[PDB]
Amino acid sequence: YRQSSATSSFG
Repeated sequence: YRQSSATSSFG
C-alpha cells in the first residue's frame, strides 16, 4: 500500500 497515494517518484 502506498501511503498518501505515493507519486511515481516514491513508488
